[PDB]
Amino acid sequence: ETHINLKVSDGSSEIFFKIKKTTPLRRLMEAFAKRQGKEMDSLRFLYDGIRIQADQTPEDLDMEDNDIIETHREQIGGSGKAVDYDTEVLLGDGRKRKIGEIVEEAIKKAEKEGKLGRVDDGFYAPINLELYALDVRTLKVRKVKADIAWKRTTPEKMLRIRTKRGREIRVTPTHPFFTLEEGRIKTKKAYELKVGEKIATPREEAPEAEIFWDEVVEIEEYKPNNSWVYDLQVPEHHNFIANGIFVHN
Repeated sequence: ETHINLKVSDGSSEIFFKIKKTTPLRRLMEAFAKRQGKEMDSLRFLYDGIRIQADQTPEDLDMEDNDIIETHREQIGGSGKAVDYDTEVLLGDGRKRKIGEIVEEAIKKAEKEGKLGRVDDGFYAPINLELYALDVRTLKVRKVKADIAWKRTTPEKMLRIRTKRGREIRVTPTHPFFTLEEGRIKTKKAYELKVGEKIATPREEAPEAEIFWDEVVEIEEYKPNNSWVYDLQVPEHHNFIANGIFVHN
């Protein structure tokens, strides 16, 4: 047998193509893209781990049949609350760990088991992580638990925010923070923040610590290159301490 039929899937959408092993896959993915209603480079085609490039064939990537090419949507419109891989999450035991390591670990543990979740723009995985977060009614630092780890495609632009105190985080343009208007603590999306506006941080990264309202001094829009962004979902309080800042889900 020479010709090979792969299943191309965005998690939801699955289309079966059969092509011969010498064919470049340029038009397989161009066809799938048009079937999805978008042009080819708003999508990401992945075999096992590494991302394909258009001018490759089945044999040079060691293909089999019923093999799958997973596609991930490039976010147009931001809309995907998440943060940079290196964002240091503050664990419930006091230590700090980059959220990307946390999420990738959770993802391969979910994959070795049978509960890795897939969405068109990435993956999620069950987790049970004790974090430090802001108590939305006590307004002091508390312990919480995250149940879902999230790994999504990088948006077309991201925002790096740095505060007068010297805290700095790289987040998607929609990622919300805590603000204070008239005595209201509200949440504001990142792109809504203005230079000089104060966002909530922990005064110390210790339990029962109160809020330090930190003046935002730098807001930088930039084209990223990191390929994946990450987040943690924490029920009830919907936030956690990352890079010394209260980041809201």
